[PDB]
Amino acid sequence: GAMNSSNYAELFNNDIKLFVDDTNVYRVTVHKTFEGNVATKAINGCIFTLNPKTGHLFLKIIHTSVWAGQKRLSQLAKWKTAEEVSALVRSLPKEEQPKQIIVTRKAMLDPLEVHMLDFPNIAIRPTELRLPFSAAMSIDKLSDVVMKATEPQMVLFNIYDDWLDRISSYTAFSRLTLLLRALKTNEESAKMILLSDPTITIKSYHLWPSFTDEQWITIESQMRDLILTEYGRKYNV
Amino acid sequence: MNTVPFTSAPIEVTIGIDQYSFNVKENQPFHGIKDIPIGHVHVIHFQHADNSSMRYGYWFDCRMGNFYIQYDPKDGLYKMMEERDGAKFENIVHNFKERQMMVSYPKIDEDDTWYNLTEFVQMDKIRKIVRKDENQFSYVDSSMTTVQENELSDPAHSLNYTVINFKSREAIRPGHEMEDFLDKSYYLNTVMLQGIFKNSSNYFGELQFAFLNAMFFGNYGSSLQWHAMIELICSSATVPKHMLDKLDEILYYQIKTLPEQYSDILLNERVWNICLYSSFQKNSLHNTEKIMENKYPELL
Ligand SMILES: NC(=O)C1CCNCC1
Ligand SMILES: NC(=O)C1CCNCC1
Repeated sequence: GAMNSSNYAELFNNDIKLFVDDTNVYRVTVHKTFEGNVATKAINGCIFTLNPKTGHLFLKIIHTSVWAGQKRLSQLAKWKTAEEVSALVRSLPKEEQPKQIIVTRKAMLDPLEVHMLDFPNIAIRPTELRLPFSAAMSIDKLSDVVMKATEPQMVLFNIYDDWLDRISSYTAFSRLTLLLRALKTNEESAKMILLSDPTITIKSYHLWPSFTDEQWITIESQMRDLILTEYGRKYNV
Repeated sequence: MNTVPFTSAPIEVTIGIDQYSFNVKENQPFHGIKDIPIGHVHVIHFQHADNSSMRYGYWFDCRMGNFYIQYDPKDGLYKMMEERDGAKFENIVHNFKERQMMVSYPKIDEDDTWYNLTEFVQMDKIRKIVRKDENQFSYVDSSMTTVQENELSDPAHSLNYTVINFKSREAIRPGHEMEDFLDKSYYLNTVMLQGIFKNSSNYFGELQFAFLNAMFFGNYGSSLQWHAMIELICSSATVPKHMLDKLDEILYYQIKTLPEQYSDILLNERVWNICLYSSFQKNSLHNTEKIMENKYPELL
């Protein structure tokens, strides 16, 4: 059934499961035409498919050529997502295929279920959690590879860098969702926090800075402050 | 005009014959139903006065044999039986008629309701849905489950309706996932009509039989089947024009006949609002939409 605060530790058991988020698949800019009407122009997108136990991220880049000649792009985007996730599963060795796929938006359930009819033992699940994966494009290196793509492409990342050498996957996921929640509520401030100290760098093979354990505690504290604040700035409290 | 005699009526019971019904008191001198129109299937059905639970009954066609009813005690239920001695049967019926111990099938001359509800229903197809090959008539009751219900448990007592499942490999062509799920024309026309039913008449016959079992016995799996068969047509962009016109007539007479007080349980709000207002065929069911909007506007 649906994934929620009650069954939260199930994300970190050794059974393979993937989150699928489709919020950045179909992206546009909305603009005025010379005639003064409104036109939208599609830009590159991505499917965000994440194994929360290991941090392995399967970033399928969605080139603008996919929408070339199509109608009802918002609906197509969901089926394109399900098509690509299904193709990913079929490409994995049997022992690497997920036993569950959790979709972050309920509208992905039927498209994914239909595309996965061949895999009746893979459970397709919704979630009640409000996960902040839409902010994946605020991660500079992820945004960069999506915008530079000239064709459809899959790029593999570990969204936890080397954190699992020192912390558990429960704690790593908690850090990740905090970072992304902050980036989503006030991207400029969040990014200021993460880079303010120029002596802490991002390794070429990493997505986030090389904080020590103590610096991560400070960083994490500063992100909580941001989120509560904005929650004040927003609601006035 | 044919006759279904009753040996006796030892228990108080409401007896239905097609869309009609009458009450019989415990040990009332009731000996059956005469003047039954030839050319149609019929259903004779029962609700005991003491246990309104388990409506049950028998689908039959008097062209296929001489049938009678007798309350056998073993099982506790009015049972249909065939009399093979045709002279014994004619003699029984004539005596009961002379003594005027039979109710007359009370058809109004102008009235085509039963025809309109059973237009495509054939006994030979009923007997493949309800498997009991040693009888010419078929037993149905409120509790019997469908083959598909059994997949989600006694196979002999099942309703073998054609399984329809919109999220199944039968319904969805590899490579056409989005197309086939959003437009079910392939599944309707190639899988179901060309492949399984062979023609639209057999499709409509099963649809009409499912509705009647839902209405007369409160059979929940039959109601599921009726709605699934409607939804498969309405969710197809490509349907033969004659099928849509006939469907509108079929559904009109079904909705017209449904008891006003059973609409809450026998009509699925989601299917009907989708079919009449969202689907490809939202504009193709004028008679059905008009009677639904005037008889059950709350459901919509
Ligand atoms: N959930 C997983 O991905 C497990 C982690 C441990 N290695 C096998 C795969
Ligand atoms: N296909 C495109 O890139 C645009 C997006 C939707 N509006 C016009 C066509």
